Amino acid sequence: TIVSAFLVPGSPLPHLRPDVKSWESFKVAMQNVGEKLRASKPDVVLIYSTQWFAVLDEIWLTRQRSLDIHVDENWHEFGELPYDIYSDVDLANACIESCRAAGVNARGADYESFPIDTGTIVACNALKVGTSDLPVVVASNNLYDDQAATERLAALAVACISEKGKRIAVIGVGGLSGSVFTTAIDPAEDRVVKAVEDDCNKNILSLMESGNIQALREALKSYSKEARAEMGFKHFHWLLGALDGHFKGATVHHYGALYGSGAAVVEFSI
Amino acid sequence: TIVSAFLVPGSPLPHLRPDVKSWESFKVAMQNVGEKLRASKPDVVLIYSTQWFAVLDEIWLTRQRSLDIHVDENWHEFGELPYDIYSDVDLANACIESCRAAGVNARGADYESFPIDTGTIVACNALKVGTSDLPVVVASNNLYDDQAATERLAALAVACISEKGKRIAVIGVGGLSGSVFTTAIDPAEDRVVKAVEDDCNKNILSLMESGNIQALREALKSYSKEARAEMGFKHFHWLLGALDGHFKGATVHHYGALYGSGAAVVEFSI
Amino acid sequence: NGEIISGFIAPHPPHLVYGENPPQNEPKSTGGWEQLRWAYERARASIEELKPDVLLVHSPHWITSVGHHFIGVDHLQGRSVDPIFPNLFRFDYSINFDVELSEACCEEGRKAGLVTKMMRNPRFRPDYGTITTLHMIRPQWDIPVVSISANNTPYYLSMEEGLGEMDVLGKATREAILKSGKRAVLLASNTLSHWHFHEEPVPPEDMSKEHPQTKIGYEWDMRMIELMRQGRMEEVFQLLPQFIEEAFAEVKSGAFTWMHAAMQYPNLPAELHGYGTVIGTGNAVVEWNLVKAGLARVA
Amino acid sequence: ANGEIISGFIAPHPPHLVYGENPPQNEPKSTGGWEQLRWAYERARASIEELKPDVLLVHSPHWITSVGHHFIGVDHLQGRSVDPIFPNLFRFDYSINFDVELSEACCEEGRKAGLVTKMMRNPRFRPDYGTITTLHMIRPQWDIPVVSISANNTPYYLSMEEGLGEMDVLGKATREAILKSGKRAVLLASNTLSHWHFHEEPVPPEDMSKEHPQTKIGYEWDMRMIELMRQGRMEEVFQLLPQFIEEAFAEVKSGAFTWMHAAMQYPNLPAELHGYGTVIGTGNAVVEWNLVKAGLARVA
Ligand SMILES: Nc1ccccc1O
Ligand SMILES: Nc1ccccc1O
Ligand SMILES: [Zn+2]
Ligand SMILES: [Zn+2]
Repeated sequence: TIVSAFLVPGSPLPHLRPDVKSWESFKVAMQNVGEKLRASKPDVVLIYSTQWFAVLDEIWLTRQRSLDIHVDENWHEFGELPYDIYSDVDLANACIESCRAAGVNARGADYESFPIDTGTIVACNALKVGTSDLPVVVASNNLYDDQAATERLAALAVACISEKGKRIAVIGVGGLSGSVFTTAIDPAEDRVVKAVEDDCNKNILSLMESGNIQALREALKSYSKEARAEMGFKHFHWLLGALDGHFKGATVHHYGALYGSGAAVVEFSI
Repeated sequence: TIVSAFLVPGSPLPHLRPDVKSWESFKVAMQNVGEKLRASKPDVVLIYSTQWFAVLDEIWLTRQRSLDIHVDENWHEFGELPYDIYSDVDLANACIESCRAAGVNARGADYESFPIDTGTIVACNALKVGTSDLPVVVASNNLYDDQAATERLAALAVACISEKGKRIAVIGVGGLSGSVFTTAIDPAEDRVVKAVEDDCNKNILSLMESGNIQALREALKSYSKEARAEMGFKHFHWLLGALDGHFKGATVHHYGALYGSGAAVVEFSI
Repeated sequence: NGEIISGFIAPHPPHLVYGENPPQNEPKSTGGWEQLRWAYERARASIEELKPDVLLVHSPHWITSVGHHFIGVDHLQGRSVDPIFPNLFRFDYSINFDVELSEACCEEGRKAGLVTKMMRNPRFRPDYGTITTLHMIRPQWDIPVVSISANNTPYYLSMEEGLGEMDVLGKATREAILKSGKRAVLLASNTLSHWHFHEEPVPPEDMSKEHPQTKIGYEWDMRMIELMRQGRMEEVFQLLPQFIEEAFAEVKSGAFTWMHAAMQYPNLPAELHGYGTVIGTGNAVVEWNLVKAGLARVA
Repeated sequence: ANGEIISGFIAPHPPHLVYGENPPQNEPKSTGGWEQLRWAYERARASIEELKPDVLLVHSPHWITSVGHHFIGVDHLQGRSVDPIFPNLFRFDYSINFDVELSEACCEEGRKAGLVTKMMRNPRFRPDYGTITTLHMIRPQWDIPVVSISANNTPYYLSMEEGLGEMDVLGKATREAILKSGKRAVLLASNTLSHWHFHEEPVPPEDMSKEHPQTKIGYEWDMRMIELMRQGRMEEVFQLLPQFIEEAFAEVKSGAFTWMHAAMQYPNLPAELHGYGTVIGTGNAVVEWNLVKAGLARVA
């Protein structure tokens, strides 16, 4: 029922500044995985971005068609990102009622000018997803939800949508290493900050392509702290949850740096 | 076990102004019931007065010796009421613990200058109870407690105290019809206000005299509202709850008017 | 010739004294009810600038059957222990009363048809409610006090008739003030929404556990306070009965009507010094300053 | 070069205050709520009417920047600001006029002092919900030019003492730009005190009987710091800030408070508390340091 699974970065630098070849590699990889994502004929896309925060209830996007123009709070000097995201209102509401039954306070978000995060916008624009025929269901990042709770939320949303006979493609939007530059640098000098995180990033990616779940969990007890992972790597835990803790392997389309951050476009084999 | 049961008025008029023949009658009747109360050879006197209010927890007087002087808030122009009341601390605390076990929030009151009501004071002074050889256990009048709840409190206290092998003499302190005069009057013209009130008092008193428990309950359905009885006649439900709703009969030692209210001194045949 | 300089709604929760920890009060707190204590700090500042010659207070905790009573002794002293909150209030008081204004207040009430009595017993204990209001308005205890009881006509007879009797007591209280030559401040010692908690929080000053008891109670409080700030007092008195029935307001005692009747029902905008909750009951400190409104002379 | 800071305020930005006021710019409608805090802001609104400022400068924690400190540099922005946590209470349509000349000045004074600074020149940028709430509660006529400063994330990225040190430099640079500007400025720290909050929202959100402090420790910390500010013992306040921020999860860790006090040259005069209330358990106090009343600034 889950037919595809991808991990893409949430930075807007690859879509706002594609003249910098270093950052242009992510756009192409992201464009490429969308073709593979669309090749699996999914009926809906399950998205979880790290940039959409929830503090009280668990929020699910429920606006039929969310058409607007977003300007990043940090990268406002590179332009804007127009979007036209269509959501599955029936499926999203079914996920809101599925959480409630499991003791998870949830509610929808259907308002004009609702602040959709940059990560969900660039993933929808680059993968050509969230359209009339291929809509999305987006879950927020509750800050009081830990790695283990995020797997349960992904597991719950997949079971719920799987029982309606729909084919699901799941995307986790977020980066890898989190240390970033705090000064204006020339884009050609970009590279992941510390070497520890670079090797850590290279090591955890390596275990994903090998399909070694047992070894992956051992590496996940230090990776988040060691590599200073973005949001405690909760966006990869979201993916894990929807795959029932197991995948045969993965294909890293590109791994590189984004203003000191470690990013990667990975595709999983089910 | 219960050994004696009395109902006495809480007015200070019989004790502050005993030069008025009409009001001295209650004083001598109250002095006579103390003689009969001491003839029952009780080990403790259980008292509930209508003028000691409680609004949160039920309060039990736990001050070993309460020695003070009190000036009535209404009859301050007739004198002061000095008192020396010794309470059974162990028994009072046992009732606090017994109440907590039945889900009745309860606590004690052991403070110097604590305000004891005029009714508990005049009942202890006229009946010569609350001394070192005859201690008292006083329960407050919670205003959120109803007639039914007041009978349960008395049974709770009578059960708790009887388990420690103490003979109990129980007193309820309060009046009958509660319509006072609201102007200054000649005491020699004191009478019960409305004849309907006068008749109800005489009727509820005659049902006691003959021990017709079934007719008394029937009368109690309407007595408080028709006679505007003091404090919903709750102080009489204190006596009923302490005797388990049964007594053989009663002696009315005096009935009359106290500034328009109906009041009686009643000994109960157990 | 005399005049009323300011009228205040001055609630009497013993918790405010408990939180303040004055020398007169035996038990000590760690804090508590700070927003209501800051409300009274602003009220105290007006009292320092108003410089009144006498404070008059009507309290609901001195209930009398036969008429309206007025303390008529030189001075009273002793200890006041709250019967409901003795863990927070055990105050050693020493109060000086304006005997002459009390006698005049009693004389003018009798003249108007009310039943009145003077309290001359020197061992009388002034009520805890009157002591609380006076300490929160002037904790120096250097201004003569006139203490009036709350006649129970409002709960024993009718309720609009009982409040009518309070209207007469206020008019008579102004007659005595005008012939006294003193600058007076009235203090209506009343709470608003009186639905309260049935249980007390273990650390009583745990403000985590302090909130309005009901939604309708707070809503009725906010409606009446906003009306007082806009100066619509005529509409406030038309809604008083419904407010008293639906929110169980402690203004049913009569001090509110007594104070406004002696100010000749001003439609001047009131000033809210602050609002807070005490075991769920609504308490506002509110002032009608006739001096700053140019209807009574300055100090 | 005749300019000066006339007042400083702790202006919290809980969106429930705007919800409860039911102004025409907000789409949701309420039946009231948070009246004590709205009356607190009514007193601050009166101060502003007599202060007659030329510019309002806000520092908000809901505009987080990783590369230095940003300043809004477009003359005017219009849009709908929907709170992402409370979209049922806040859906505000804003029309703000910014003081670009003075924002540019503060940016140039922050680079000279050694901070990383940027100017926001994008004209489709949406100002944060917190900046709009603090501005509407302080001046709902929207007739005073605004300087909008972002909250650099060094306090949550590096050390809490290092990040607060950068806010001290930022404040020192703001004062430098103000004095040269010739204008009469009012600083607004859009910060909450205790930020421990309710994990669930009351069914009718404005049911004020479900409103209370979330923790006993947070209320106590909030009451300790407000009393110190009312006595003018600001030195002790800033000595305890790290403990207050850790024990009460204070929202003054964003840096607006430290920026505002650094720009006022850390004054030790008594602050006037306009009022305090809770908003879903968080402690919010409206505090003002009126320097015109202190005699350190000229009257209008
Ligand atoms: N007497 C009193 C006590 C607590 C709260 C409110 C009150 O009026
Ligand atoms: N942002 C916010 C929202 C509610 C209460 C307090 C707050 O600081
Ligand atoms: Zn009261
Ligand atoms: Zn905030």
